[PDB]
Amino acid sequence: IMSISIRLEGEDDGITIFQEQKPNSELSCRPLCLMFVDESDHETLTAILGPVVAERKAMMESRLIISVGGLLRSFRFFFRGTGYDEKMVREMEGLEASGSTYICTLCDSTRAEASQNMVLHSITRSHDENLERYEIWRKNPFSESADELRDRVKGVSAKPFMETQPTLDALHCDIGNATEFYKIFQDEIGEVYQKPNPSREERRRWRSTLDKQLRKKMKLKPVMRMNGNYAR
Amino acid sequence: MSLQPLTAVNCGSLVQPGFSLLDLEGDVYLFGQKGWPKRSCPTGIFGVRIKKGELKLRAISFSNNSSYLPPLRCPAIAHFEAQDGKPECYLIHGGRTPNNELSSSLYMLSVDSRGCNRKVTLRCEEKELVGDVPSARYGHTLSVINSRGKTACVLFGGRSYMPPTERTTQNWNSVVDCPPQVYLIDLEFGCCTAHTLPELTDGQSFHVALARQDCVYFLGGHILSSDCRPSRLIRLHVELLLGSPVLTCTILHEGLTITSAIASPIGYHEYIIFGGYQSETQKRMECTYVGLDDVGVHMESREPPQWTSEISHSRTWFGGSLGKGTALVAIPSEGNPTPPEAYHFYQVSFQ
Amino acid sequence: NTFLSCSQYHKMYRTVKATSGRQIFQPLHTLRNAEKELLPGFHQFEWQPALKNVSTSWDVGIIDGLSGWTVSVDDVP
Ligand SMILES: [Zn+2]
Repeated sequence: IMSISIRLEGEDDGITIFQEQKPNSELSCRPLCLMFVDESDHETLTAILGPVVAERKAMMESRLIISVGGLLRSFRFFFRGTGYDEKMVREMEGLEASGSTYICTLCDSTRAEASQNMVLHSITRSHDENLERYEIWRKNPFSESADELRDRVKGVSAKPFMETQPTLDALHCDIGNATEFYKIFQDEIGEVYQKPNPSREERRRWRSTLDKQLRKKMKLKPVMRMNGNYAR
Repeated sequence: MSLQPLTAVNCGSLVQPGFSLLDLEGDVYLFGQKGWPKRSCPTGIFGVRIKKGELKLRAISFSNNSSYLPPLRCPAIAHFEAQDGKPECYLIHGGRTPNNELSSSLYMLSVDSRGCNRKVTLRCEEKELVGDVPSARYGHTLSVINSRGKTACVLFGGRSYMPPTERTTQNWNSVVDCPPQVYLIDLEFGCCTAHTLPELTDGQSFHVALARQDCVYFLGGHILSSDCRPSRLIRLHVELLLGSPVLTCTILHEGLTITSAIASPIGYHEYIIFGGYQSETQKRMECTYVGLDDVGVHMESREPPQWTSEISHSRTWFGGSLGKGTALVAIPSEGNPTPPEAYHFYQVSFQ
Repeated sequence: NTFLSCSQYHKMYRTVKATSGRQIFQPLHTLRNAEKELLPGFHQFEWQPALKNVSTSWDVGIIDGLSGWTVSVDDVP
């Protein structure tokens, strides 16, 4: 439960009443369904999680009527799917994963077009257009070849089954930039811009002096994988 | 009659328990894949090769004009024979997507060109159905008949989800047999008719259907309503005289307690029935031979090859027909740690 | 909030009760009866308009997720 705001009686907007003071805490995360399933098999995941999607979609319209504060009262809902990782965010939206040419879930630039232009971009991706472009991929009204049908839809292959806010996840972003800076530090200790093609030996060797340097200075032993606190 | 283990060299995690083998123009084509099309094959389809026991998978490629297909799980496969106009056709309809949903569209698949370097290209034309379309269902059957002399297609059987009034988030995953009415669909145009028959009390699912000379004989028929596996064999005889398709039926005494069978064509009309299962618990092991002619289907049990302790002791097992009295079967596999290749393979052969 | 097993809790209940009590903690079967206020499926509501393809009973507790799967072996299991 993120926020609760008020609408009656009009003219104005939503007046917030409650906004979560610590939304990132665990103590505020309510589980609904547990399965002994892997994320990978789409078959079993949709079989189980289907009724849930229909409820969300079926609940968006109606208004709730509850005995609260002594009175029956009416609520409306806005859902924001944001707690998904990108593996699953891209899986759940028909997109291809994850070293694909279309890197961005929000924009349409390829990898090449993302090293050229870093900043000028505009948000495009959502649910409904993804649906229609899947239509473009399935019906094929223009009788295009695969690579170009790939290009007309700009990466829309599989059918979205579920709507997720097109949003970025904070924590994994920190992890990615931290693994990049870790890999960059490994390269810089040695000379990567002098020698553009090193082997794995110098990579492990560069990693060894970095790890020794990290332990003597700052007192941080290495991790097999950089968890968030080590990235802090 | 023989069985041999085959080892799938690599890429065997994309085969799922429900899937199809279309044998057309030499090579046979795997269809239905685990998960959505990985960009390893944005199409979804494979050519299968069996060589010295090795199961090798290659990625087919569509034509430019073709619309692409999502992978149905248990559709109705119908072999439309080679004739005018565009031989030869495969009518695929309708299955369930890799996303658990039901696809009430009709796809037509054909061969296009080769090689250059042996490569074979396919093409899928989606065909409109005017009607009277049959509702999205799965487990049903589609068959091709030639009646004096126009070719038509007959569609019957198969489960479906609860109607979208009683569809309930508590009864979602429940299936109930869709009502038993036969759909007559023309290949072109998309005119689909619906007929009802009195002898057909209830619809079925997983009953293999056969068609010759515009007549169809239905085996097995696991009815989930009465939970019976009726061994009655059913027959229908239809004739298309413009503009009504008059259709009649008869019940026969004996057919068989089989559901989900693997029927391999060997002769012109001689079949070997591999069978999936006799009872809920106890799988079918014997092999049978089913000939059919103008008189009727003629039944004969064949010596089943001796199954390995592994394949005799499998909880469930499925497979399909590479055709021409040879078939390919797969077994869920247990191991620790999980291998993960879940499924073991046998090549079964007639004579 | 402490991962206390039911039996661990009863040992402690007997322990603190027998010694100088004036029991303070409550027994298990009153924890088990005063909880149904906290778990789902207890308070009444009504959705206006009626929810789509959702049953109207307002007391469903924990349901198993298969959701009426047609368990027969020959289909997907
Ligand atoms: Zn973007």
